[PDB]
Amino acid sequence: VHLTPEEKSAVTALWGKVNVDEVGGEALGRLLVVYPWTQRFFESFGDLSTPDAVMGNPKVKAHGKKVLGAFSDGLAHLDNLKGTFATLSELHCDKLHVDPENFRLLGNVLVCVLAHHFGKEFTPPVQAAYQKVVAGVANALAHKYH
Amino acid sequence: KGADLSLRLVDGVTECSGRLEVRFQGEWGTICDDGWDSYDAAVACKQLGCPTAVTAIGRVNASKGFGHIWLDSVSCQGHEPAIWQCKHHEWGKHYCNHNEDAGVTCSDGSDLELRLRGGGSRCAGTVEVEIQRLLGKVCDRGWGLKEADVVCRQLGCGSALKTSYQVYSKIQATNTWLFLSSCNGNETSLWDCKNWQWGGLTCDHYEEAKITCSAHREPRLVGGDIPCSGRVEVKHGDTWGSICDSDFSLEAASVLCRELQCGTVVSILGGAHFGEGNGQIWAEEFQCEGHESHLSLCPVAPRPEGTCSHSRDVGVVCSRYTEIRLVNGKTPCEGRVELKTLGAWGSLCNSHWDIEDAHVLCQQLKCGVALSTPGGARFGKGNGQIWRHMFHCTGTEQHMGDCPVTALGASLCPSEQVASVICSGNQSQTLQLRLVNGGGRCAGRVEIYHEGSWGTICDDSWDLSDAHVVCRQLGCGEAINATGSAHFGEGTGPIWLDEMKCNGKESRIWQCHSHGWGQQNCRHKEDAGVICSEFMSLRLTSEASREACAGRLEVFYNGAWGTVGKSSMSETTVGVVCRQLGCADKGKINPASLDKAMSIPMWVDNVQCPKGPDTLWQCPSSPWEKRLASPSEETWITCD
Amino acid sequence: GSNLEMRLTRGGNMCSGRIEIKFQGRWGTVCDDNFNIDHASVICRQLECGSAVSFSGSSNFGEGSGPIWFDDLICNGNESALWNCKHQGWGKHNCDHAEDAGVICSKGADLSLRLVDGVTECSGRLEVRFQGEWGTICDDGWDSYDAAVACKQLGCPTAVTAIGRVNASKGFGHIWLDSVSCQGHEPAIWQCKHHEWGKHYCNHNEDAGVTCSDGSDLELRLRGGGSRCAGTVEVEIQRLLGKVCDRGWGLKEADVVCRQLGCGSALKTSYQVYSKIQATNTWLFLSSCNGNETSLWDCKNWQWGGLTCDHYEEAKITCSAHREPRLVGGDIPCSGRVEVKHGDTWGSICDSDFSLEAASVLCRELQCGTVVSILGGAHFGEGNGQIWAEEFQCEGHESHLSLCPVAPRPEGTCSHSRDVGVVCSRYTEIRLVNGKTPCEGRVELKTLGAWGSLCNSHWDIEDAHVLCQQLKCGVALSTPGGARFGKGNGQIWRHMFHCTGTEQHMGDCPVTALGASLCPSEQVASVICSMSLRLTSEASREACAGRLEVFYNGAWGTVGKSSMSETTVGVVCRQLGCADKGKINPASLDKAMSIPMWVDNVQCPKGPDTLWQCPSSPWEKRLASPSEETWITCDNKIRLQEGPTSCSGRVEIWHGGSWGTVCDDSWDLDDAQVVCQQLGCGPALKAFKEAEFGQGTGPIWLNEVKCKGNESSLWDCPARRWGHSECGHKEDAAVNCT
Amino acid sequence: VLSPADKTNVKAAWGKVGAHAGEYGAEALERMFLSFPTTKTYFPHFDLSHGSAQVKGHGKKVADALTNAVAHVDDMPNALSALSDLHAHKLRVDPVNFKLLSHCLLVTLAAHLPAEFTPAVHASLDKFLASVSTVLTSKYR
Amino acid sequence: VCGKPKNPANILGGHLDAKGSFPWQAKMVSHHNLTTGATLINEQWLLTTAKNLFLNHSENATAKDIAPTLTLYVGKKQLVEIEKVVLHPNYSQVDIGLIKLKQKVSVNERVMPICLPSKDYAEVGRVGYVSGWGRNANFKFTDHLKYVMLPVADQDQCIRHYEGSTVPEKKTPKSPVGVQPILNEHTFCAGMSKYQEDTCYGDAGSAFAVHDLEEDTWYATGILSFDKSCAVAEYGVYVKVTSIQDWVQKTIAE
Ligand code: HEM
Ligand code: HEM
Ligand SMILES: *[C@@H]1O[C@H](CO)[C@@H](O)[C@H](O)[C@H]1NC(C)=O
Ligand SMILES: *[C@@H]1O[C@H](CO)[C@@H](O)[C@H](O)[C@H]1NC(C)=O
Ligand SMILES: [Ca+2]
Ligand SMILES: [Ca+2]
Ligand SMILES: [Ca+2]
Repeated sequence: VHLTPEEKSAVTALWGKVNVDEVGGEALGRLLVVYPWTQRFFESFGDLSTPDAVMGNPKVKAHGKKVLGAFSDGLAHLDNLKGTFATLSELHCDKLHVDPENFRLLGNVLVCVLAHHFGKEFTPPVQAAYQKVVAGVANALAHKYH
Repeated sequence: KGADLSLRLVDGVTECSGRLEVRFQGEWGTICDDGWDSYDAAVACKQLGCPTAVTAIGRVNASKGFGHIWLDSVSCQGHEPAIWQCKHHEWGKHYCNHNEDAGVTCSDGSDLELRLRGGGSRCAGTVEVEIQRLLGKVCDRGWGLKEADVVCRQLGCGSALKTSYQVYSKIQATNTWLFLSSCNGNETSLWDCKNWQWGGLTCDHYEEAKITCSAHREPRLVGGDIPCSGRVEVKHGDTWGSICDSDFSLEAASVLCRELQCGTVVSILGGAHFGEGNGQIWAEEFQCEGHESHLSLCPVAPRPEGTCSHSRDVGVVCSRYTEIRLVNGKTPCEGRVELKTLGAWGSLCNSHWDIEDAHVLCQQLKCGVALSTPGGARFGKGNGQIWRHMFHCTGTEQHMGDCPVTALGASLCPSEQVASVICSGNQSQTLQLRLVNGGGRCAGRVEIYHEGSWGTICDDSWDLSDAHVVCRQLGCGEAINATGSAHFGEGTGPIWLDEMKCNGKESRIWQCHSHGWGQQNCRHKEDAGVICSEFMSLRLTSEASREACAGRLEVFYNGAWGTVGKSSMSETTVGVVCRQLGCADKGKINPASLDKAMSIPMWVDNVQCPKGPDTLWQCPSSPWEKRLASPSEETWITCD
Repeated sequence: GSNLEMRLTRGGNMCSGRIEIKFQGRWGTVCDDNFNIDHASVICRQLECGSAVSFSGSSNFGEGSGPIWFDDLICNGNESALWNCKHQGWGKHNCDHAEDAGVICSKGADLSLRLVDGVTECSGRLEVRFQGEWGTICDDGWDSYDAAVACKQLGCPTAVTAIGRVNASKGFGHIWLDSVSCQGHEPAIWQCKHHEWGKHYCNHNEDAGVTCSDGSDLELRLRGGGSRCAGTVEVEIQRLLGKVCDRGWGLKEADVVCRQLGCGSALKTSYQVYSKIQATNTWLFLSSCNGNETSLWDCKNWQWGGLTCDHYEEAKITCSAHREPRLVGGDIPCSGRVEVKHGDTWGSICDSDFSLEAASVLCRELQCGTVVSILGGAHFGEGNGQIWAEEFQCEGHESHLSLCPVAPRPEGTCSHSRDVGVVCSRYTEIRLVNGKTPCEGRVELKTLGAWGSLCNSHWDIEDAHVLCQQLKCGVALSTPGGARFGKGNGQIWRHMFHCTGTEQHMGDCPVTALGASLCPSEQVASVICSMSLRLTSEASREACAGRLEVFYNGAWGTVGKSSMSETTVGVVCRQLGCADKGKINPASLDKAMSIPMWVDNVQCPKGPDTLWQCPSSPWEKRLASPSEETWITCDNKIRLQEGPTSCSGRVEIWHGGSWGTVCDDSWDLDDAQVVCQQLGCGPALKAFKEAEFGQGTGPIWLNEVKCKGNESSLWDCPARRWGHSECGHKEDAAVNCT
Repeated sequence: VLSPADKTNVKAAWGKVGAHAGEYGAEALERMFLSFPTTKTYFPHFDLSHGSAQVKGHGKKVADALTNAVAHVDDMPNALSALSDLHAHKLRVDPVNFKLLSHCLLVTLAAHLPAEFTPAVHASLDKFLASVSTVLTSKYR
Repeated sequence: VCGKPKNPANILGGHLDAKGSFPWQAKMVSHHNLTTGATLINEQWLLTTAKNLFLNHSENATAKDIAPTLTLYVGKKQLVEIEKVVLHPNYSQVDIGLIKLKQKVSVNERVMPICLPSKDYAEVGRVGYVSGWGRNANFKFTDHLKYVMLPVADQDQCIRHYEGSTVPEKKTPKSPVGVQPILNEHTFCAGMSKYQEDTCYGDAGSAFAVHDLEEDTWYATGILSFDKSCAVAEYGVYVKVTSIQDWVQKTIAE
């Protein structure tokens, strides 16, 4: 359904305050650490075994950064996500064949890293809104390959 | 190429618009709009040889296709010579349905029209668009301040202030919708906003985005002696009209003066006080509450059909004086301060001058911070009169007219003691005790803002030396009375200091010997207050009438009541008296009642105030001189 | 034969590992089913590896491989070889390879215990050296028996043994032992029962520690509560100061602490704002011990340091011994000068610093009932020594004076000439005589200094029940009639009590002694438990001067002029609210009317507030002669204090049983004129404010007094409600009239 | 799964939570009712509003159950058996919901306890709540 | 035809069945909306487990009770009815039922049975592929078919992982999962993946498929019986197909 204005507004204002050069890469490497089987898709990077290796490897944050940007574009246009991500969805889904459920796993670990940085100011309504956003994202991203 | 490829448009408004169908091996089929973008549309328009200045996606009057979807996830760079040379997965393998069939409309720009309908002017209402002579509306889905601002800009009405609807004539639902996903906002036209969609898709069952921009009804004041005073005329649409005095509330005048940045409303004047207007009178009452930022957001009510005449045009006077300038600076942000009063420019006296006053001056002139206040006629003395107005700013006011001003009795300013300022000139340079309820800055309960809160002083050990420290610290002259026992009523909050024993030489109250912050045994019934020598108050005294607002005008100053001299007193002054007492707009000077056995001290005569000031205290006069009035010099007035 | 070989495999050395036996050239293992220390002792002897240290299942050495050679062995351990242990035969087993036993012997183990980072050699973190490496033990289950074993092994004193790590860091590396729980008699910690070696879930934040002490260094004190019996509980252990965390801190633990300091019982976790003390970073945690312990150190399983608690900050206590009242120098224990012991010193209280509510609460805590009067001017004699400079600004509902807030007196010396005295309402001096126990007997009351038997004419079992209950003897079983315990040789008291049977003290029952009927000498009570007053004047409207008349049995009558003391006059005037004292006037000869008298010779001690409590002659209606009528005048309800004359001074008025002041709010020359004029001094010259004649005492009875100056009396003037004042004694009104 | 390392980490992290576990449990539940409104259909008679006593107490229960679980973590099914049957059979709770509340509970502990939420613990905590939500689900039918 | 998938291969893990590489997998749904697996064993018969068939039912249920409550899908979205079901006479040790179809299914690129083996392929270390429709990491039924590769584990290690000892009179249930698996000579065990992937609720009924590279033929070596593992316990347990071949041939003949 459509997002009520004060949800999207609290979301965007927070994403504004979100440091865009670190969080995404930590969320990604965290997905790598908690559910190690995703390393298979990224295994061109190197050893994805220790937390220090994952957190340090410059290609992990390079990818996380580009994905977080793509998500910024999502938050930008929240009613039409499918078309905006249609090609990215093809890259990951058609060429790579990532299972779309791990998008939500990452999105969930993302909200966790989000909550990690923002502590008490990340409130149950704000979480419920970001969950709605990263949901709509996960779905649009999962739209290919029915 | 390959196995016989061709592209055509079907069910278009023209041969180069419509749903796009590709013939492959002899059969026609459609393409899904999955990933269909402006580069794809541009390639399609280019291949048909039509103008590509404006290219819309979507199917206008075009049916849904049938059969095969040959291409999917088309992604052109715009240089491809044909759509089947762009990237795609393969041919005939798809998940798309015929509801997602791509369509195009290619245009040269000559037919797209934009207008506002139903908002009472051409610059407020529902956003209606006409594309290929088909009317539709912009959907509120994806509608932000950027899209509204682009639309507002295209009509040359400035910026969008509100997405509000205004109850007027309602427009037939258009079944065709335009979706804009987003523009940056620097575009000249909404159609220049990228990737806008015309028809096909359904927005959402909520629709009919309506807007009011800052140019919907534009007020101005005409014919007053200062820019913040005059008759109100409002342009609605492209026509200016006067407003009737019945149709313009105090709240609406407050909104206007705030919007005009003229401060607070000082007076509303009926009866064409600034002269009759000319032309149209608006038949709408603004029933705003008065907290609204703009008259464009105030509700309008239809006239009960009452005929107003220009003899009833409303006039407003607001509080700010704006005519201040710097003279003989090397830059416009330095110079001698000259003020225009009574129509004449004159140098301001420096006798009560400081960096906060200069800061306020530099800020009002948009010159940033004051860098120095050079003493002496460094910018020259000027050849004019020296204005002896003493401002008493806190340094936080935005305009000098918002600052307290005293001109009565001000000492003679030496010719070399003129105010001057050097401002930084760059808007990037930046950088308490009060009396309450005393009827002026120099009397009341003493409240101090300390540690983030206002608090009171106990009357324990409260003496004349402590009051003298307070009065001196505020520039209020000498202490006349140190009142205890909550004479001005009980204060609220903490009592910060108690058993005060100032020697009278301390620059700050907390430098006096005290028990220390917050250690006190008093209650607010013992809160101390002061009345200093610079407390001024006005009254009318009558011996013969219970009319509190008709009598001889006496001012209390420097501890005594005295009469005002009738010499040079104008009917403007009478208007001031009648407004200040809240009695009426006008009155007459009565002959004085000779039956009075007592000569009174007079303090000042020849007091001449312009139109605008609400209190006699604001009216220029002669210096303070205590003389005995003759009964013939007493001014007795009766307000209507 | 010589075809039997033994080795230990995978235990890091030749004296630790899984048991492998070579038989017919094949190695195989032994299951741990029915395996014990005697098997390990055989193995450790065979390898010359010393004593057995541990046996374990496959978990510590992993599964073996091959045949299981022996199973369900039953040896006593006195065998030359393991194959001499009882066995079912080679290759007979029920075990799998998950039950392969392994052992570690002392020569392959190498165990030592030390303390690290202690304040002394007998405190610190416990570290064990094993096979050359040092590691810690987790405190999961670490108890006082373990600490006692550790102290014994170190040769340290075992009189007092604490757990925990004082200033000791977290360990690193291996945690070798976990949840050790022996019986306490074992000679070494590795001889107690424990889990499998090297198998643990603990981390290095959990490290056991001990402090061994003889008790000579453990100190306990309260700081910041103004006395040794109130404040934050500070402890000093091995010269380290710390505080008790409130987690698990209840009134029972606080009462244990209060008892250890000899401060009586803990009354409240209250904090008292007095000293702001530096945070101690070290906390003591308790674990719910019963409260009947004599010392906090006698509480079980208390932990000294090592844990952080968050939301559980500073624990402070106020015990009853923070301030202990007593009454000194009165004729009965519930009357006297108030002295309060604060800390270890007794002090008097100033008459300005002790309200009626505080005296009521104090005697109630002392169980002496309600306040009858406050008496300034050292009425009960001078106190001695220090005077407390603190005002109790209590409301009077507090259970103990320790709970009412106190404010420090602003700089000023009180002297014992202004010591406050209080008398409250209960009579406590009642006794049983000739009982077999002190809680049965004939009831004797002491009045006028003499003990006497109470008459039984109305003495029922409910009254006796209340007395025995007061004496904590339970219920009354009988009220034997007659002098079964003898009549006594003294006077018989004819006092009539009117208890409901629910009162806690005999002094709470209404008492009448005036006119009470006689009692025959043999009708004495014994038990075995398990009216209107007026002054009449014919010629003046004066409620406070006149002939004393009592309404009784439906008629007003005079009191006969006989045996009335100034104490009796004080009683009548207090009940009438006139003054403490007064004088007997000559009777007015101008009255021709003879009045019925009901009672005479009424003699009451000091203490009673009402004439009903005053002993007298029986009721007898006789005609008074005009010469026998008693006319009295008590002094005025209004006085001037500390002025140079009797008509200048601070204004004090007697109301509600206390003296009090007048606020200068609305105080004017006409109010002062009325008060002095009522005293018959001439015109008012000045109304002074701000206690010009010194500060007064007690309640500010009147505020916003607004006389017209033509009223006969200040009681006739419009004023605020009696006893409701916002003013302080700083605002006490004063006058000087001609 | 659940190596020694994991087990140790989960215990050490769940200790430092202590008595606040209850209020978090309720905060966790509140988030869940806000995030996934369908789970409200499992609590008909409960007052679901902010800080409701019923929510707060049930949360104190889930908290103490969890602490119990971590006290002896090496056998979960004996300890949780009665809750197995309570949610599994009688209440028939759809297994997606445990993973919902699990994740909300991870967000909650993250938000309120930033310093301890290093990746290793986020890992073994998620594994731990997996293992539990499984033991509760495996008697579903 | 046995063992010739059109696109041969190269649960909460990876390896999405993107090309439809396991055409013998069928998806059965119970009356109470639960999805489980089944294995096509000829053009008219499929193998599954008795427990799967006994879902949403009492422990004392017959064939006519269970038969009308099932729903069955083959391939992608092709509904297939059911003629009858034949349960194994023993269910405490052979958790197996056969379903017989009313008509022959059409065989093509997307729907084809796996072959029944003539050799014993259950040698320790051999890695087989299990495809499944079961629940994912979010404990929701997966949206797309997936598969994982698991190696066969040591049978005794499995016995020890579930039961105290391998010796009968010393055994006690020690399953980290409440429900106990069925372990006997008719079963074998297999460890989970090495990137930490395993089977979970709903995977039962799928084939333990072995790809024989000498002949290029895929064989159903086991049928996953205990489907309650969730990467929390260590090993899945499979029924040995060699030990039921005769019963299967008999049921098919009848
Ligand atoms: C869930 C949020 C995700 C976001 C926001 C996202 C977005 C992106 C974007 C925009 C790129 C770069 C596109 C390009 O280079 O053309 C990228 C790279 C990539 N994505 Fe994702 N994606 C997400 C999920 C995933 C996941 C979960 C995986 C694998 C498990 C994945 C697989 C990849 C790979 C392998 C690359 C790098 C390709 C290469 O190095 O050649 N994506 N992601
Ligand atoms: C770690 C996860 C969980 C634990 C430890 C747990 C445990 C409990 C406990 C202790 C109770 C209350 C028993 C009592 O007060 O007598 C309870 C009740 C209940 N639970 Fe859970 N539960 C969990 C997850 C869930 C979830 C996520 C749901 C639903 C979405 C659920 C459904 C219910 C219901 C319907 C009740 C009945 C409430 C009542 O009887 O008062 N459980 N569970
Ligand atoms: C203030 O003081 C002056 C004398 O200094 C006195 O005349 C005047 O009445 C006072 N004002 C009052 C009491 O309000
Ligand atoms: C513990 O305290 C003692 C006594 O002050 C000191 O000697 C010792 O170094 C301390 N140990 C630490 C801080 O580890
Ligand atoms: Ca495209
Ligand atoms: Ca045995
Ligand atoms: Ca122990």
